[PDB]
Amino acid sequence: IQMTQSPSSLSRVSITCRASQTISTYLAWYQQKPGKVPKLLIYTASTLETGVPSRFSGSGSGTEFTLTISSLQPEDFATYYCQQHDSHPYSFGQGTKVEIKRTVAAPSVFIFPPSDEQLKSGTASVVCLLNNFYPREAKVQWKVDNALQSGNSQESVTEQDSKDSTYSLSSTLTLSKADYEKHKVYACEVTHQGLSSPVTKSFNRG
Amino acid sequence: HINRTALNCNDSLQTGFITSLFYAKCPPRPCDVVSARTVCGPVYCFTPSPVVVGTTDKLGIPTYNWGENETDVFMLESLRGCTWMNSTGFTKTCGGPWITPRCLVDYPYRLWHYPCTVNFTLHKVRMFVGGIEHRFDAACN
Amino acid sequence: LVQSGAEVKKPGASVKLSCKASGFTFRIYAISWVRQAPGQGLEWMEIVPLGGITNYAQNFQGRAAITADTSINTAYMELSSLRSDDTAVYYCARVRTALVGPREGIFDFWGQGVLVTVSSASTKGPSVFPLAPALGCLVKDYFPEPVTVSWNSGALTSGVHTFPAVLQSSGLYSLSSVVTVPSSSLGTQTYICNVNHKPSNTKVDKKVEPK
Repeated sequence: IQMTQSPSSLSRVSITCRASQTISTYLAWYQQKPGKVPKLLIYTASTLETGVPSRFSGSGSGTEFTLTISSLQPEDFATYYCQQHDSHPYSFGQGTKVEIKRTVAAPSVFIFPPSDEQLKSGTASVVCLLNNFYPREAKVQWKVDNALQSGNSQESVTEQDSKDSTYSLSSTLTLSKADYEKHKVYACEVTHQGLSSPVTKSFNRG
Repeated sequence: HINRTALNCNDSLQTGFITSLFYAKCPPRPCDVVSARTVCGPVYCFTPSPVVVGTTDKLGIPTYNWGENETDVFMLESLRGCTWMNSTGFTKTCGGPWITPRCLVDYPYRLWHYPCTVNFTLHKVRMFVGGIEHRFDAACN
Repeated sequence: LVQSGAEVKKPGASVKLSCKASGFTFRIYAISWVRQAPGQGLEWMEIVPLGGITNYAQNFQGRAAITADTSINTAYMELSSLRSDDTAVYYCARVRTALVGPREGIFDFWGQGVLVTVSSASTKGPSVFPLAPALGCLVKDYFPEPVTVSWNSGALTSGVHTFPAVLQSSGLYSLSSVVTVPSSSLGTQTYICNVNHKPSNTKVDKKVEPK
């Protein structure tokens, strides 16, 4: 038995949860904050759990179910999973991330050459920083002597900040010491919604 | 409240009947006193409406020992059919919920005590039995 | 209800996970286990009351074995033949039953959550490299999780962005932590990151300078 939630990302609003087989109202909802434990909200699509605020409502039956919320309090921005508890096996779905919405902020791009302490170990790492940008969607593309780089870069996005509700990204490009000395130009191209033109930040070995 | 349930379930025949006790998933004596040590699961006495019977002593004091002590029994005569599951997984009846030889009084354990009634149709019943209006569901063919 | 401690084991082995129960009846409620990969959804790996009923999931039915053994209400959990994708946090939650519960089975209460990491790499101390100019420290080649980073012994808590760890191709981890400061105070204030890899007890204080 399979489950699927319709909204991939979210920014009154509702969340959908569609099944593959028919179920006569035996679905549960859960709320999970990043770092804490999942919390039960509704346990039979209609009746909410005791202690859950009345603003959390649930409707739907059969193949499609809905989780309806009206007021968005600061204690509600988290991931929400739906569970099927009719027959075995119990199955969840890909949780919907409810993100905040704000003014589109432009990313602050910074690039960092590898340190000389690391070059003495036979490997090099180049970092391109993106600080405080909205939304989470970004696009980083490395270039070495105007040559496309893919497969050796690994990214990591932080959670949405609490003071300004912005994201931050840091892409790491790992090269060998030998191949790092074979080139002199290293660039980091960034494409974001808060930028009318692809801002480029580059440097030379020197 | 939940302590008034006889859980003397000893699946010696290895039939695994307790599986349908926890979740949902084929080929007449009157109700009196029955010991709780030979009962596994809730007891449902069937008036016009299905009523759950708890575990008490010989006088009727509600005992909270899960039917472990021998002083735990069920007073089926005080609710004047009743059904229950014994220790080895048999639907022991007396009088059960078969008001009509083709129908059956519905209750949260209709499919566990009577598995061959899953394909039965439910109907809404309203009737003044002895002046009291009872609302319940049936399960006919 | 409290689980066991976090364990880290190499692939192709077995992990024994414990749990406990307090404030409810152990026979009635079934005890389930839930898996959550880092950055992914919740997996339904299942349940067992001490009545002797067990129903595993299709994928985990081969190697996962959940035993009740209501000696002190443990509800053990043994997962043999581990693999790299089994690296996930595991929970011990209460799933309801059609006896006392309103429906078949709902996870009304969950466990603290135990982290289980499956990797062939051994415990290795980190190597901090400076990101000279915004500036930061680059923690590279450390195992296993976690690693704590602070600046000036915690005296600088504004504008600090500690990025989550990344699993490299070599099985080791790599983490970055940057901080934004005005250029007028670049040659005035001294910035030092405080990296502490407690699994290896490797405390590092790196002074970051430009040029």
